[PDB]
Amino acid sequence: QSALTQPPSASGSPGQSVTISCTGTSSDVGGSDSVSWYQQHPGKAPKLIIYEVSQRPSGVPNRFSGSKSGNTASLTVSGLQAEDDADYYCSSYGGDNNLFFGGGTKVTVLGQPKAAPSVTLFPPSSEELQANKATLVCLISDFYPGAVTVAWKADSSPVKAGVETTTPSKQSNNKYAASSYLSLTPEQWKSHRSYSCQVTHEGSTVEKTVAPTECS
Amino acid sequence: QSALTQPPSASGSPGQSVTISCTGTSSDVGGSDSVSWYQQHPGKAPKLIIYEVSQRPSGVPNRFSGSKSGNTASLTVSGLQAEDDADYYCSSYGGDNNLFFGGGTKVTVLGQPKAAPSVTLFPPSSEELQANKATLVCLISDFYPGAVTVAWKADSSPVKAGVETTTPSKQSNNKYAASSYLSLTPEQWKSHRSYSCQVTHEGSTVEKTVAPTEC
Ligand SMILES: CC(=O)c1ccn(S(=O)(=O)c2ccccc2)c1
Repeated sequence: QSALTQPPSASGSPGQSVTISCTGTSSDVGGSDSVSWYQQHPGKAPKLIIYEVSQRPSGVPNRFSGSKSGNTASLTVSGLQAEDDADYYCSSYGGDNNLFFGGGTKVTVLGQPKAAPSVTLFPPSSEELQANKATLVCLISDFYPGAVTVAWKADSSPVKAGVETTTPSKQSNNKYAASSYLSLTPEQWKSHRSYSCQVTHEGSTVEKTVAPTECS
Repeated sequence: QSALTQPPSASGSPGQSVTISCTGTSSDVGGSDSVSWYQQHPGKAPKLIIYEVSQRPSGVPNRFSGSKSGNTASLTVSGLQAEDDADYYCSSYGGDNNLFFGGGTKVTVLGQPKAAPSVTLFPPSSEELQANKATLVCLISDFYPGAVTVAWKADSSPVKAGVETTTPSKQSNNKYAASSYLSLTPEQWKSHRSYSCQVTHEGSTVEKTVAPTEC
């Protein structure tokens, strides 16, 4: 994980407000007035937009404001404009391990209607199992905005290793698709009660589960 | 407001060294030892590789070394590996709570090894078939460089409708992955002897075939 917790994505339409949060502990976010926020347009240098929870550097419009309540800092962007479409990171001093960062929130300025993802979960194919592979694929299509977070479970347990998710890409219908794949051994696949794919889009999570069958 | 100065690009072959510079002013880079370097893979959070000019955080290999002379910080990456191919940003605090960032250097690791796609074709899931859907997925992973073409067959005949292929994306092994998905009805899927996914990469084609289940 990242050391501070940010929600992976947030969205608004032009001229609306968005608040994104940054959660730590009493020793980092809640121990001082040291929260910073940074804005990054993809493939461009990031920029500091807030320091000391609330302070705007020269040239940052007052549409951006920062606040904090105990262990959670918040950035509010009022009057969303096209240029506000970017990734936002927070940071806190932690005293003991110096500077701690969140994992970034992708903020989308809605360019089209919101669309919830179609999630399909494929158990291992016969051919790959005869090749000693039990890779599962979680197909995620037809969503907007193009920001999705994928988690896998082995039974109820988070599974960390063997997960890859493709960078969502705009398809012919102008909505996004991605696939997540989990590279299991046939042993792992057959020996568990189930595997699940959990897909989070626009602050809402969808889950699909598959289990081994006698046949294919 | 002003960026720190980085060259837009640099490069090295595997095992070689690259050195990249970050030029500020006497009031930022030249004014204290608060220079940081970050590594960023496109579409991912950055990783801190150096803080306070020279210091590697936990888990950053000793291949990454940071120095400063006057107003210019330098990062040297030695024994270059595919994973080092990335954008590198420098930062420096100045006066008045200012934080300055470089424009970023894209470091290319030259001559990365060609890799043929692993192709896995999945017939419709039980769940989607119960929901009156028969989408097939052709998973395409572990290929390099990141350009593939995908054609589908229904029995031996070209499929001209219903195909989406995602734009290849670099995964954590530094090789490309994509999925092709064919949106069939349960009727289309069951009315054919098989469906085939043909993946073309660097003039070479891999074909996989699936058929309605007998279970
Ligand atoms: C984990 C870590 O150290 C992080 C996370 C965000 N940032 S940054 O906002 O200074 C940034 C630096 C370089 C490129 C993009 C953003 C640093």
